[PDB]
Amino acid sequence: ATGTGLVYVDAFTRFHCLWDASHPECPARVSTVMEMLETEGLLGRCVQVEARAVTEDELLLVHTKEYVELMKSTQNMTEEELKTLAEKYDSVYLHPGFFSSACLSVGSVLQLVDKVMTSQLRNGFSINRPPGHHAQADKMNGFCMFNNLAIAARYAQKRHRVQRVLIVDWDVHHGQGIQYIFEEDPSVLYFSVHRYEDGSFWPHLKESDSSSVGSGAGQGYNINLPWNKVGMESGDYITAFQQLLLPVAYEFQPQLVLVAAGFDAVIGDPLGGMQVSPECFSILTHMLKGVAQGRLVLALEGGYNLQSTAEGVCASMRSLLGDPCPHLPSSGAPCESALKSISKTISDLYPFWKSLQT
Ligand SMILES: CCN(CC)Cc1ccc2cc(COC(=O)Nc3ccc(C(=O)NO)cc3)ccc2c1
Ligand SMILES: [K+]
Ligand SMILES: [K+]
Ligand SMILES: [Zn+2]
Repeated sequence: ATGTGLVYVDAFTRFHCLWDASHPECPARVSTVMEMLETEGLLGRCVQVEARAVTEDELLLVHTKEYVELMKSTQNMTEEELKTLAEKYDSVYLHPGFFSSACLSVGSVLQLVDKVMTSQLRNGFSINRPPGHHAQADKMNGFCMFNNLAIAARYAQKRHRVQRVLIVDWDVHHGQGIQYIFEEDPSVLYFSVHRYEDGSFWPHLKESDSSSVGSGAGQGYNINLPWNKVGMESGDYITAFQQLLLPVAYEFQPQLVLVAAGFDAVIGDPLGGMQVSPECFSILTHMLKGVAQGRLVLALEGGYNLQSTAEGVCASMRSLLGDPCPHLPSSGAPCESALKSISKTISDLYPFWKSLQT
């Protein structure tokens, strides 16, 4: 009842980029996480939860039937056919086992949602690949086939009857797929902090700026925090949570929190350009446990330095398990650029959240 669930299956290693041996999204990402969780003694403290394959009806909560069928057909394609299809999307590869692994990747999150919503566990972490946060209703994107967390949010609502879900995306990239899926939906609050640099950084979208607040019934329920300088640190992230995310989260009163738990903002990542210590993620995880009765599920997104990502997962897991947060050496104060971004996001979201008004 007070336990932390962990989902991992060997199938998560059974796909890789056939035409580029240097591709950063590779099986070692999850192997190294599991090895470090074990050597740190954290794996044995978790409740191992079985994965399952997502069903078609679960996928259809987010994705179109035509897209699901096309993705299913990739399991029977030749390498040349896989490459031709992958080239129709941005930043994607395909492999004959990609679809099977992607189905287990979604299902791993759903299994944890079941355990957490029924109070059989307190919280949990899926150690899954492929990632999900860029996947869209009818498109692969950014190493993603199916939108793991968007499916999990709608599943929590349909199966477990949850009214409000908060999705917190701390991967260094903007989860535009999640934003698009819930753009008009006030029942799923999406918060993303991400490198932006005025669009210079992938995925180069105007709608990754803080002016994209959602639309229609969803106006105010999409919150982007774009960083416009590299080198952000733990104090920048903690300050963003203290000034912006936590006040809104308590006002929103979510009944489940899902985290797009990428670790490409950790120091040493080859792509992220940030300098966040792995230990920061103990604090950020702790800061999210005070809403939704602690019903908190993390799912792996990006993160490409094998050691940095494994250290970030372990730091998050220590907090899920209830270990006291470490002291961080830095003061917690944000740099000027981070403060500028936080203030601008608050300015854009002020009209929709009493907890931000001054
Ligand atoms: C020899 C020097 N190069 C190494 C090969 C450096 C280099 C740096 C950045 C590159 C960026 C792109 C654009 O494409 C993406 O960045 N894609 C992408 C990345 C991460 C995630 C993710 O983690 N999301 O959460 C999603 C999508 C393409 C090529 C690049 C090459
Ligand atoms: K993000
Ligand atoms: K939304
Ligand atoms: Zn990323």
